[PDB]
Amino acid sequence: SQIPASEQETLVRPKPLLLKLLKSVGAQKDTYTMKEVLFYLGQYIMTKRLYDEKQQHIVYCSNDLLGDLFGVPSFSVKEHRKIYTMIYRNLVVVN
Ligand SMILES: CCOc1cccc(CN2[C@@H](C)[C@@H](N)[C@H](c3cccc(Cl)c3F)[C@]23C(=O)Nc2cc(Cl)ccc23)c1
Repeated sequence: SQIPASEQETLVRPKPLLLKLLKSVGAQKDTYTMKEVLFYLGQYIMTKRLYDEKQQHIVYCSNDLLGDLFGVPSFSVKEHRKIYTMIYRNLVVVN
């Protein structure tokens, strides 16, 4: 476990661009837990096929909404701390 369970439950308000990404996969509301935000971003990556099927551990997000939010062309899905950092820049923490 890389991310503490307490941190996973953190209530957050996504900024407009991340909120557009979430709404595109049916996420209706304005506040979530990070766990829920991570779930929906998971659905987004799977729905848009943002990976090589032979090498599924790397997400490629260049020229996509996700890369505009994250500020990277790609990233490893193993590095959870860096993924949390990139998500934190696109939201306001509530609690
Ligand atoms: C058939 C294709 O399958 C996939 C291909 C690539 C990615 C995924 C979705 N992944 C899985 C690999 C989870 N282990 C990974 C994950 C889960 C919890 C926390 C973090 Cl920090 C985390 F990274 C997660 C997820 O569930 N949400 C999410 C959001 C982002 Cl932005 C990046 C990665 C992920 C599925």
